[PDB]
Amino acid sequence: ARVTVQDAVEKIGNRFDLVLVAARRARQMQVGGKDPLVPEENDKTTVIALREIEEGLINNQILDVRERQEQQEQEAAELQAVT
Amino acid sequence: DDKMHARSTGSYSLVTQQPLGGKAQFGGQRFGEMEVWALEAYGAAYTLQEMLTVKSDDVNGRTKMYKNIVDGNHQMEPGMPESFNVLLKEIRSLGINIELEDE
Amino acid sequence: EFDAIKIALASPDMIRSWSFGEVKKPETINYRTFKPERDGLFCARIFGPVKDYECLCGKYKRLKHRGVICEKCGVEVTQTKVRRERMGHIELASPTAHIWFLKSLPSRIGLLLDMPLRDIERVLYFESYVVIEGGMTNLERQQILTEEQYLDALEEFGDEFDAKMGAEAIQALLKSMDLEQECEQLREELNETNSETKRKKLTKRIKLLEAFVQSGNKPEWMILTVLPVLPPDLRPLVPLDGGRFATSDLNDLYRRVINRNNRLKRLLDLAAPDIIVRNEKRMLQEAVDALLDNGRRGRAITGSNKRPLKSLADMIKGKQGRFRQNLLGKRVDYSGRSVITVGPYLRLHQCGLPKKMALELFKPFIYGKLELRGLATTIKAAKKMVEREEAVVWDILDEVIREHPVLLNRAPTLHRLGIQAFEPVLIEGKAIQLHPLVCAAYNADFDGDQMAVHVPLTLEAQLEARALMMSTNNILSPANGEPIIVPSQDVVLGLYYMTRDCVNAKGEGMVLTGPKEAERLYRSGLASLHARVKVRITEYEKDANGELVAKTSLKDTTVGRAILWMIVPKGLPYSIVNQALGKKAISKMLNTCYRILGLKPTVIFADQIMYTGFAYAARSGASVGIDDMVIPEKKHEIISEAEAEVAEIQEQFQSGLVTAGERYNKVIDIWAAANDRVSKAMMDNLQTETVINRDGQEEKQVSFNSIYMMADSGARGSAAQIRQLAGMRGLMAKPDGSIIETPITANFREGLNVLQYFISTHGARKGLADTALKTANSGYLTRRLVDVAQDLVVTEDDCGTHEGIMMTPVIEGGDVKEPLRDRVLGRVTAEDVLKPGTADILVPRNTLLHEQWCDLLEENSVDAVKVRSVVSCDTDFGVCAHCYGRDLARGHIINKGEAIGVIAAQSIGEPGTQLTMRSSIQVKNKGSIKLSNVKSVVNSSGKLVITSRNTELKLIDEFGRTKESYKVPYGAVLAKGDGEQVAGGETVANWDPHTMPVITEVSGFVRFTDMIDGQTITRQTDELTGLSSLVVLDSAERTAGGKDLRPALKIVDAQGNDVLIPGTDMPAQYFLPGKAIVQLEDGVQISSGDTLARIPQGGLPRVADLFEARRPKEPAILAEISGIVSFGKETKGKRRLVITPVDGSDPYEEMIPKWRQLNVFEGERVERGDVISDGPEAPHDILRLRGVHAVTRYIVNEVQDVYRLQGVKINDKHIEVIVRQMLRKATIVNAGSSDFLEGEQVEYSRVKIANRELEANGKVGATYSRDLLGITKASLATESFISAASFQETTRVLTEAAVAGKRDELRGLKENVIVGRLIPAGTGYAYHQDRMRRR
DNA sequence: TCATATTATTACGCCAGACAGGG
DNA sequence: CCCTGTCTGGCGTCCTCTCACCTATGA
RNA sequence: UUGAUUUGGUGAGAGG
Ligand SMILES: [Mg+2]
Ligand SMILES: [Zn+2]
Ligand SMILES: [Zn+2]
Repeated sequence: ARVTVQDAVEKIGNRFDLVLVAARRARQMQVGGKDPLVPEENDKTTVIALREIEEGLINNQILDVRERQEQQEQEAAELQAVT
Repeated sequence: DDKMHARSTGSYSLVTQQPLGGKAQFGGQRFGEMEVWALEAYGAAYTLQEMLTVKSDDVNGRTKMYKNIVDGNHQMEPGMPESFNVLLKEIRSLGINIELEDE
Repeated sequence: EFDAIKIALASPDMIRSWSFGEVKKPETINYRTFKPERDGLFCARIFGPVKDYECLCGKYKRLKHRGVICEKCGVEVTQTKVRRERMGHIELASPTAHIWFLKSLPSRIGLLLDMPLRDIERVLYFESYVVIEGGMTNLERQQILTEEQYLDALEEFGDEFDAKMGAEAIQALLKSMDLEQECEQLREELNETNSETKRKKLTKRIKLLEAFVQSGNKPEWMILTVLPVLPPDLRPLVPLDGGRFATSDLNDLYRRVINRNNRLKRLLDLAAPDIIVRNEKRMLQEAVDALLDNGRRGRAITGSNKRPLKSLADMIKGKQGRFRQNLLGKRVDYSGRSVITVGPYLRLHQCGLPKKMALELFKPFIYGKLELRGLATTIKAAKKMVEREEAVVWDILDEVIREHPVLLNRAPTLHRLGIQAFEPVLIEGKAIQLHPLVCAAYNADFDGDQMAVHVPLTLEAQLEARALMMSTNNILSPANGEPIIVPSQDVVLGLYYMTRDCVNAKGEGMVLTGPKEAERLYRSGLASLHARVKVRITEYEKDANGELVAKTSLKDTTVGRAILWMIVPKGLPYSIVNQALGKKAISKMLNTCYRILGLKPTVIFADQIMYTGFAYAARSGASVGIDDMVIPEKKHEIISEAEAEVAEIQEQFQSGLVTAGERYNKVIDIWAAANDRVSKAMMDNLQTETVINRDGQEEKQVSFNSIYMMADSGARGSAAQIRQLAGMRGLMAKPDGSIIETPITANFREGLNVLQYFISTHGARKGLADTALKTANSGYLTRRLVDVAQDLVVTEDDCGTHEGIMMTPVIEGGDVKEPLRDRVLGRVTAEDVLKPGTADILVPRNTLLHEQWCDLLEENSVDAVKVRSVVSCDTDFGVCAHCYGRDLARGHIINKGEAIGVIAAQSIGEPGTQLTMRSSIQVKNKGSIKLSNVKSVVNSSGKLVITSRNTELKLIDEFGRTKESYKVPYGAVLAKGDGEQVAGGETVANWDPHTMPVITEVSGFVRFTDMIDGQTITRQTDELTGLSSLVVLDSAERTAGGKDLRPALKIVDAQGNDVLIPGTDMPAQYFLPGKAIVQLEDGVQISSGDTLARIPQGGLPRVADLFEARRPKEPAILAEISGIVSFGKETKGKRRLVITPVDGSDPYEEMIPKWRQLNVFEGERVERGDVISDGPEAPHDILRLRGVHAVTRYIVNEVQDVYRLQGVKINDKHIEVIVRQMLRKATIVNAGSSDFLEGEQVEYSRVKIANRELEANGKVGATYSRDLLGITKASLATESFISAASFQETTRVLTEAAVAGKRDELRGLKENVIVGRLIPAGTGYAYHQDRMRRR
């Protein structure tokens, strides 16, 4: 559940970047393909995003690392499927 | 139950692309000037962007948004408000050459 | 997608390139059928087909050939919205000059062709002729010609001679006007003249002459040749309910211009005579000028009935144009509105929202959910399901609500706490249930209020509603540090009745093993809620580094304090509940909980406070009766003693012993004294009326009277209201402004009779009229403030400076009003504060001063802190993060991005409603004396008299801080001296303001220099005393033969030689001013401190006159340069004053209006920032004389005095940043090696980055001068014309921007609210960082 | 029905900004 | 020629709800 | 491809 986002503001200390990081993550869960890193208590993708932020496993650096890993996986998939 | 009113989507005016006003006309709430200043006072840049582009005026934005909501994709494709292009044609209909510059 | 918006003039080639066809015929439509007109205003070929992909007449009724245009239709083939973007053009037969460039004040064609507006209009309305390159005749180029002047010239210069009229002639003049040539001439003219007026008249003409050459704007583009017509879709022709078409006003305007243009083409075909085509072209000129901006010419045209019809400029300007009505504020889908109600079961992050509104606002989410499950197929099926409202869509609705916030909004939103985001809880009902604490943020009572709900659609908006705008996140008001979720009215009564005590109850003095059995003894019926009792409580004090240490003890407390201790979180000490808990105490309870335990315990503890307050206020049964308002038994004898006193005064009035004004003053004084005595009688009779015994004799206590707990708790009520319900209700005042001598001796529990209620209605009708007219000025003040701010975004982290204003505590002359901890709380210091002992680094030089630092400042008794202010910030285009300060609603520093101009403007203008609209020095405390700005001398008796007017008398305590301050005049009798210790209440100063002392420095004999009785001075021997005095005349009463004679007194020795000033070689002569009377006559030896002559003599519009920076009517005059001073010419309009500096150059002077009582003598040396007369002082003089920090201290003190007189807490950051936005423009003094001009006004960030990129080179920079513009002149003088056009007058700003060819690099908040994109402040600051990086 | 085209009331209160007048 | 009355323009609060009323002419 | 007119504008009154 969710009442305040205060710990998520503590771990991403800008309070304006929290919205952007959790929005990037909640778009990775909504359309999205991806599955959450945290157990869901029938919370929506907003609260699951912020709840991932509070326990310190999603920030901007982890999302860019995962997207570089997916870009390398697509690169290796294209190279190993064609050649 | 003469004051309770709500609007998701219905009819709008002619000149402008924004929703009509009132209850007898099935219309939405005027999100006035001081509410825009109150959203600027927070960091509500995306809430204000859908509050004046998708929810109100931009016709391509609101049809894409209705289809995006009912697909299950909360995402806005904003574009430019229609009443600002109405402003451009009313200013341009003077002897004034107002434009929109480089990419 | 696109950068800046460019505005320029419209060439006739550009207007033909916009166009799609010439609009000929004025015929609108057929009107008997449905078809339009071919080819009239609403054409087919010129614009497009009414129907989508259809020839209106007949061909193409499918989707194959989109474009073909047959001869039978003369129609394009595209979309229904294609006509909204397409515009037509009217080939104006006769040229017509634009009204926006002919009447803009100043006119664009008025200061360009060097011709007066009057003469320009004469020729323009076919009433005067104008010459154009005549030839070899005796006539100028600008000189005009009349009928008689032309007739004679016609017969004279019949050959080479040109003299046309109207726009045609004007056009030629502009067309044949070598811009470049004029530049040099004008520039050379400005450098070959000294005329002040001319200089300004030449610099304003050359500025608009070189600006036209810088852009691609031609001089012949001012006159309209190819008038453009607005798209039909934008001038819609819809019928109302009936059979007629309600036509717009622009169709009347365009149809008249086309009717007249067709008539003028036909008359130029037929070769009508001169006067016919002059009237025809003049009617076309007036028709075009009425179309563009109606009513700027003489009385505006009208269709139905006498009301004028609305033109294009009236579609732009005004409160109902496009900016203020459709681009800044829009009507909004997914929105709702209903009446609010309480619902106190809520947690403060959630609100109640009805099921009917919830099913209407969330129709697309329900459609998406229904389509996901598989219950239905097509969208229609889902719309039938929710139109029928079956049994399965309510589970769908509870599954779309759950974690989806909504924006509740009360309709007059003044500050940012009036839009807050909640989570819905569904309500059987039709009323929004709103959590009560949150009401004190919205200013929402429940007397019929309404609120709007808005739905954040996208995912970033749901996250902004949860992470920025959630109601748990707004628990501190952004104007200050005070909590805004303070418990308002019922809950403080429940607490004040709960945590209190009485001297005997059930369970007096029994001992309890915990708070749990305290509540168990209250519930079972064995003790009372207020019964004093030793309990054993375990308070957790967190004295280690983040570790909570338990200490358990026995507190002598009550039952209610233990029950309320069951709700307090762990870290707070027990002494927060040990007192009686009014409203100030519960506010600081929540404030100490927020400062210690953070946010989440403070949210859950605010809810538990509200729940236990409501529950024990329900258990209290705290009614109000008729017996609760206890009448004083002493009230009638007080009224009879006052009646005996007014009887004595009127018996003196019958015998004429006293005057009438002294009678009125004595009656108002005794009724004020009797009113205070009646209030003290009732206040004793209420505050300690209960007297109950305990085990023996009686003992008194504070009362449990109901109206007294409603007053003492601070729930609702004060001293004045409870005074008017029991004691007499004062002396009400008539609308003349003066008070009424017969008061209203009857309260409300006794009956008012008729006259007393009528006087009461005077006093209350004035208050209702004041609020209902005050609110307009309060709202317009908030508008001007958020449009001068509008741009200022926290955009750095350190500006890298060492300058900042000097925060001292403010002291008016009473006790120290606002302590230093209120002013330097959460503001980052400029240099490191020295500890008051000696040279210690107490705090470092860039530390935020939160509460722990401010307590270590209060322990050391720190004098004053040099702290960083927003007006000293060195950041170009924004404010750095340290020079702002603390976040104010967040504990930390301001984040990179958060818009501080808008929250500051709202925080100053939001208390605009609460504000109103319409001898010697006696010390109070006991301390040490200190003097500043002092040059003094010891008199003969010993009292240190002062030879300086501007001396500040401070009372410093034994610790080092400054506790008192006063202003002591020139020549006062100080009972004390420098550095001395006094007693509390001892008089330390004395003077006579009705007698300006002309006291000396040295001793000697007195001579009358230039003092001749008969012309200079006069003989007026005193009547009632006999001790005469030679009365000095002024320079106006004596005649012109002796007016040049200046009477004076110069002190000599026993021989006659001039005793010199100690330090110089100049004698001490004192020139006597006008209206003086000589006290000490000739031959009398003098000393210091003895006179040489007798010289006899605000609420809200104050806030407006400080921010708008008006001048007062009689300003205090100052000196622009230091040095010696003297007088001048005898009364030619004014009386001169010449200042010659000691080392600096002489030629500055000023002609003082001689109606002022001056301060300076002839032998006085002045300084910049030193006063010459007295009264109010304009801020421009502060800015150009003392400094920037002086004017920002002046505005923040002169407006915190209004906000403190009315009792509103606002931090000074907001006034410092609106002061920054006032003085943002500057003027050049020395142009230097840059590209500027001499007296050009340029904005400060521009000139600073210019000479900072030139000074980093070898070249030395440009030296500016700052100027203070008032807020509406400063927001209309911006480098962004949309920012200055969404605000006041759009005509002036759009013509200035058009003829300058101005460009709007958007870069602010309101340009991006207009153009429809992300704000460059909040969440969008990362987006604008990205876009500014990727260029 | 289908072109023809504009006249006999006053009663705000500052507050800047530009303009002819005169010592 | 620098003060100066005098005249002309340009402001004047947001949100909402109910009702009625809408150019004359004319061979 | 499955449907339609107030906003426009005035005046008066009301709510917070
Ligand atoms: Mg109310
Ligand atoms: Zn066709
Ligand atoms: Zn700074």
